[PDB]
Parts: sequence; structure tokens; C-alpha cells
Amino acid sequence: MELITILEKTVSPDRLELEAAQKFLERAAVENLPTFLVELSRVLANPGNSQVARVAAGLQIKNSLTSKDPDIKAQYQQRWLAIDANARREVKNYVLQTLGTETYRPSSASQCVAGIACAEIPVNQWPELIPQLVANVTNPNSTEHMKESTLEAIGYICQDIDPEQLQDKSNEILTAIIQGMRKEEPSNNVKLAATNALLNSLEFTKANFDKESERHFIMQVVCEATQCPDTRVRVAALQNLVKIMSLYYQYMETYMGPALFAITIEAMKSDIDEVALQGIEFWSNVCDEEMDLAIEASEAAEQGRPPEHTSKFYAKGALQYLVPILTQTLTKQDENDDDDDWNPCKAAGVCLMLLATCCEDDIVPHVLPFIKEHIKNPDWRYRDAAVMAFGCILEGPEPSQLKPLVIQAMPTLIELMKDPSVVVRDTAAWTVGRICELLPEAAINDVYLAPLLQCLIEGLSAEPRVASNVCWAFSSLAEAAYEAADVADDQEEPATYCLSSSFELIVQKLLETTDRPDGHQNNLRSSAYESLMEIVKNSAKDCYPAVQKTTLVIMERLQQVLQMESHIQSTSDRIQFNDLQSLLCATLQNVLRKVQHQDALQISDVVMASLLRMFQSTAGSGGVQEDALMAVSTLVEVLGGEFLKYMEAFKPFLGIGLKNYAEYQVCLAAVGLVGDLCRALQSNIIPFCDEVMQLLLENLGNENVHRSVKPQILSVFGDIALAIGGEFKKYLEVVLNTLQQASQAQVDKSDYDMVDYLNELRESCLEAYTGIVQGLKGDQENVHPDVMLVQPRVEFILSFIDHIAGDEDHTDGVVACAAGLIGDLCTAFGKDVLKLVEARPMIHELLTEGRRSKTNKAKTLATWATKELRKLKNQA
Amino acid sequence: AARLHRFKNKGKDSTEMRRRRIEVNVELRKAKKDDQMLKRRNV
Repeated sequence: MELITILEKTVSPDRLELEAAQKFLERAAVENLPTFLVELSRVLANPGNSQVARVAAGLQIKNSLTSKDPDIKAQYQQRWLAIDANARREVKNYVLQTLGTETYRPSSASQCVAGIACAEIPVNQWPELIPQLVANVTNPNSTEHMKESTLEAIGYICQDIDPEQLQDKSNEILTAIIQGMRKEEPSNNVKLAATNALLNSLEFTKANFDKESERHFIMQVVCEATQCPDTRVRVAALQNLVKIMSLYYQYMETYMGPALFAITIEAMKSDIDEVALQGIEFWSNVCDEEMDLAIEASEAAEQGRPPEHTSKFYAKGALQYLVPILTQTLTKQDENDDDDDWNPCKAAGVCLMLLATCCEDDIVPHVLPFIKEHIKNPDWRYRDAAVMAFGCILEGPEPSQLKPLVIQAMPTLIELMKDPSVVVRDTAAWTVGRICELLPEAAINDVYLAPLLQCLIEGLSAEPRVASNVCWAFSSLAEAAYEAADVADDQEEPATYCLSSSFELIVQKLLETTDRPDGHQNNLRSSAYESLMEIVKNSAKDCYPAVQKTTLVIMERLQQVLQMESHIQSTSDRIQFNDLQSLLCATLQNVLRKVQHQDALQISDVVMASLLRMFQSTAGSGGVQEDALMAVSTLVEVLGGEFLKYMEAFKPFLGIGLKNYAEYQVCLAAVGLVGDLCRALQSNIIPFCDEVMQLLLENLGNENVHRSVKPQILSVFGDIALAIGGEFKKYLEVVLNTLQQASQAQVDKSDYDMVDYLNELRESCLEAYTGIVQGLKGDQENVHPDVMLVQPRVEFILSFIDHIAGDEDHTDGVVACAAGLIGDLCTAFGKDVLKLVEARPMIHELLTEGRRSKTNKAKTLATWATKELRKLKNQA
Repeated sequence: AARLHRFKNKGKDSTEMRRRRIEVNVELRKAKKDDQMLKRRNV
């Protein structure tokens, strides 16, 4: 009974013994785990056996402990540790000796080293791994298979396991990598492994790159690696080069850049796609970073402080060479090009956008001549490049200089929409949409508006490749037209705008193009539905009958979607059905906000009935359940107090959503809806307040929920107190104690993400206190006899806000909320709080800083705080 | 890849557009609370 015989069944088409033996060896893997591991290692370590059998055994060893899922990987690691130490030594020596001996290029033994070491290194086991691997690489008598196997395992180590445990060992492994990178190595396969290993190990060697002699040697080997006869080493070396640009930019000044500048330009000019891709990516990453540092430089300059780190303007200096190449490589597309495919032409087009943003004015002189010459050239490749280059230049430069160019080139744009080539039509639709978003002045004018709409509506019936793209142009045009009209009559809605003449026509076209049988391609249906939403949202007064007609159609489609729920036969059908439902609810939300109160009443019954049916039929993902939540929320906001008729039916579903520890986003939506519910149905939530209070407290009791849920729980507590009024005394002490416990929380200052979470938690705590005090303040001018209930806790209130004022990490929101509190207790109690703020006079910095902030919220609230404070400063 | 979502509005899709809608609703609700508290502040 030899394991090789059953191992051949894995590669054979017959699989009856495949799963049978696999399950038997898995039962061994839980009971006779050292036995199964030892016998498998023996087979792997026997060169006499067929090498395919050894590969199959190595696959079994790897799959016995590896796992893509981090949780499954963690428990598998614990399973590996749950074995006799001597038993694991029986196979550790086998693995470390089997590698390299096999005459295979995949070298399956390298996988086995990766899995075992990724678990033993954290527990400081197998201390001879690193010295052994280094010795194997550095031994001058090692064979090609020896070195190829070892470097493969090293790269597998760096990629798989976390970087924390290898920080102290980085200097040792680095000397091994660069030893296999020098040109003196005869084979190229070993060099390929060396480049790949360094790619996944660049993060460990932060200290090594700090060293000067190490850095100079490090870039020397990679620079000489790019100029290699083989292409695989060439491309792999380039990915290493772009990574160093993205992280260690500061050290590139010292002759580092003048060396890369020659290699990268040649790499882009190469006809081979892969090397061209890396050359483009390198010159895009430098621009991407250059934008971020430019923001930091301006922020420091406006703050009066010298910048933390500066740039040398590499992109600006070298733009005159990138632009001619980038324009040229655009003329390399093919008519049979996949939409979802990364190509040098697409990368070049994207890269041009960041070029414009980095240098606003210096780009146009180097690109304007190109688009002018090839705008009517008979070959459609060059016509496509010229129009595509036009769209990129829109973002960067100041629009004032662009106005003469765009208005002059408008007549040539419209005729391009009727070009016999679909590719040029697609780019024409994209660039006219961009010209509307960025330069609406040239798009909204009497001469060119009417022809623009004629071509735009004509394009809605074209092929989906361009039909989807032109649809997004309509949404941009509607927003520009809506903003163009400025009624300025305090109504806040213009009576008439430029799109009023043909509003009903374009709405009709958008309705029918949605129902196209081929809307799946290029997300045509998804695009078409959204432009309908933006059209309705951006409608004028005259279009009121039109938006009424659309509401009837949308409601009709909702009832139809109910029937499609009953019959379903495939997972892809489920995805399409769920996406359609989400879009339909999204459109219904927009039309409800626009429609008048009277029409909202008659259709409310059907809207609620359909919405609750979606929630009840929770046969799909959480998207359908979540979408119905805020759809009801916007209905409640527009309905007002009339929603009380639906409380008895909405109550069971509200509790179900509130009591759901899974799908934290869905629970988040329900929490937000409660705040709206108490605001609109004020002073009437009393019969339903006790249940939602208990349900909320239960969710706050446990800990395994998402952290983002917690702050909103505190915010709704304050809003409920404001809504109900003086009836909160039943739960007043419970919420106060819970708020007090949550307020006194401290997290490490180094983690910015924790800092933001704690700051948002502080904002919710402060806002809850304002609602608590306002709940007992009362509408009457005098304080209510319930305001002394919170009197004992005022000292803790002022101590808390003093703690907030002490931290420099205060954002622009906490200061406004704290200032609102100070005024509130000032007007709630009066004389007593004067001594309390006297004992803590440092609060005055918050009062003064509340006006220096640019946010109007802090300025107004702090102005109120200082006004009422001065009344008690000199009252006698 | 990691850059295809920038070329010619290809990034715009169901998941991305839902995110923009959610932030719109949150901003509208937050703004509505602000003036309602402002008028009750009696200032």
C-alpha cells in the first residue's frame, strides 16, 4: 500500500479514489497526524519516485495547512502547533532537504516551506531556517536547481506572512537576495527569482535603505538588471523600480533620478506592451505623489510653517518629453479591443489626466498642436487620439484661457458624433460630457444648445458601447442647466431653465432606453436609470406635469418587479433582479423628494405596501433589505405627521432591523431612521419609545458589533430626549450612566484611525448631552422643574469638556458641539455655573478658538456662548 | 490593474454610486438637524 499509487489518481481523470483517499488521509490528519505527515514527507523526499507523484504529495502537504481565508488559516496554524515537537522535527528536516533536488521548474517544495515557516516564525520555532537558506544561496558550489528553489521559497515567505516578525531579520535575508542579482550569475532563471523575491520584500528593509552604501549598491544591481537580454527579467526589474519611486522618493535626488530618466523613457518607447506598461506606470506614480506633496506644501505655507518635505518638480521639468510619446502611443488601439482590458493606449490616456493636474498651464502648448493637426485625418486611429486628448486637457488649466479654444472647436465636435467609426463616436460622447461638467459656459449658449440636444437625443438609440457613454452626458447637462438658471427669489427653485422646452422628450427617451433588451452590456441599464434620477432631481417648475408622469411609470414597474420575484432559476438572475430592485428604490426616493405633499398622500399607501413586501421577502442579500430602510426614511420626512397611520405595521420590521448583529450597515440604516421618526412624529413616539429604548440598549450591551454603530446610538439618544420632552425621566439615569462610561475612553494617539473613531465618538457624546438638556429646557421662557434632575452631574460635564479642550487633536466639530453645551448649561442653570467655569478658566481658549475656525457652526455657537456669558460677567 | 476605474467613467457602477447616495442622505439629515437646533436655540 504505497502512497504513490493513490497519488496518481489525483492527476488521472478518474476521481473515485481521489476523494476517498483524500478523506482517509484527512481522517489521518486529525487522528494520526504525525503518521500522515511523516509518510507524505518520505514520499516527497524520495527521488526514485515519479516526480509528478512528489508534486501531488507536495500539493497535499500545502493544502493540509494553507488557507486563503485569514480565520481558516489561523485555526489551521493552531492545528499545526497541536502536535508533538519531535513529530514535527521528523518532517521539518525532510522539507529543508527535499527542495532543489527535484528537477522541476515549478518547485512545489517551495510551497511547503512557505506554509510551515509562516506559522513557526511567530512562535520562534525552527531557528535554523534563515541560516540554512542563506548558506544554500551563498554557497559557490550550489547548482541552478538549488538556488532557484531557495529564492522561490524566500519570496513565498515574504508575500504570505506578515512583515512584523521579519523586521529584525531583514538585513540577513537582503544580502542573500542581492547576491543572486549580480550579473556574474550565469543563468537567467535564478536572476528572475531574485527580482521576484525583492519585489515582495521591499517593506522589511526600511533601515537598509536608510544606509547610504547599501542604497547605492541596491539600485546598482536593479538598474543593471533592467538592461538584460531577456524580457521577463526586464519587466520584473521595472516593477521593482516603480515601487522604490512610490515609497523612498526623498533619496532619489542624489543622481538617482538622472539614471532612471534614461531607462524609463526608453521603456515607454518600446513596442513591447509589458515594458511600455511599467514605463507609463512609473511616470504616473511620480505625478500622483507630486499632487499629494503639493497639497501638503500649500497647507504648510498657509499655516506659516515650513513644509515637512518638499519636491523637485520632476514631472514639470520632464513634461516636454513625455507628451510627444504619450500622444503617439494613443494611436495603437484595435477595433477588436476588449472593454475590460489594460492596454498601453488606455494607460497612456489615463496618465495624461494626472499630467494636466500636475501642471495646469504648461501642458496646453505641447498638446494643442497635435489635436489641431489630426482632428480630421482620414485614418480613424489618429482622429480618435486627437479627440481623446482634448478631454484630458480640460481639468488642469484655468478655464479662462480655455474658453476661446472650446467655443472654436464646438462645430467640429458635433459632426464627429456622426463619424462612421463607433470608436470615435464613443470618445466624442465622453468628451462632450466632460466639457459640460467642467466648462458649462460654452455648452449652455443659444447658438450651440439646440444642435447639441439634437445629436444627444439621436445618440440614445445607438449601440450600447456609445449609448451608455452619451447617457452620462445628459446627467451632466441637466445639472449645468439647473445651476445656470438663478431665480434668486428665495424660492430656491428656478421657475424656468434652458432645458424646459424639451424636458418631456428627453425623459421619454430615457424611459424607453432603459427597457432595451440589451441593457446588460456596458452597464447600459444602470447608467440609463441614474441619468433619469439626476434629470428628475434637477427639474424646474414647468416640468411638474412631466415628473408626475414619470412617478406613475416608476410605480408601475415596482409592481411588475414583484412578479419576477416569484420565478427565479439562476444566481445571475438573482444578481440582475437585486440590482433592478435597488435601482427602482433609488429612483423612487428621488421622485418622492420632488413631488408635492398632495400627490405624496395618494400614492403613499401603494409605496409603503410595496416597500414592506421587499423587506418581508428577505430571500436575497442585504442590499434589498437595506435599501427599503432609507426609502421609508425619505417618505417619512416628506409626509410629516401623517405617517402615524403606519406605525402599527412598521413596528415589527423596525425591531427586526434593530435586532440584527450581522449586517452592521443594515442595522446602521435602521438606527438613522429612528432619529427621523422621532423628529417628524414628535410627541407621539411615546407608545413606541420603550421598545426601541430596550432594543437599542441590548445592542449597546454587547461588544462584537462594528465600532461605527456605537456613536449613532448616542446621537439618537439625544434626539429622542428632545422629541419626547420631559418624559425621559424614566430612562434618564440609565442613559446618563452609559454615556458617562463611554465618554471616559482613551486610545493610543499613534493610530490615526483610532483617533478619528474616538473623535467621532466624542462628537456623538456631546450632541447627546445637548439633546438631554434641551429635553428638560421646555418651550416656555422659564426653566422647567425637571431641569434639576441633571444638576448633580454638571461637574462631570465641565470636567469632560475641559479634557476635550486639553487635547490638541480636537477637530472642527467637537469645538462647535462643546461650545453649544457651554451656552446650554449657562442658560439652563444660571448663577451657579459661573463658579464652575471660574474653577476651570482654561475653557476660554475654546471660546476664542470657536471664532477663528472657518466653519460657521463654531463661529455662531461660540458667539452665542460669549454673549450670554458676558451677561453674567457683569450682572452686578 | 488598480487603475481601470479611472478610464472614461468605467469606475461608476452599482457599489460606487450607492456609496455616493449614502453620503448624500447622511449630509442631508445632518444639515436638517443643524437648523432645527439653531431655531430652538433662540438666537
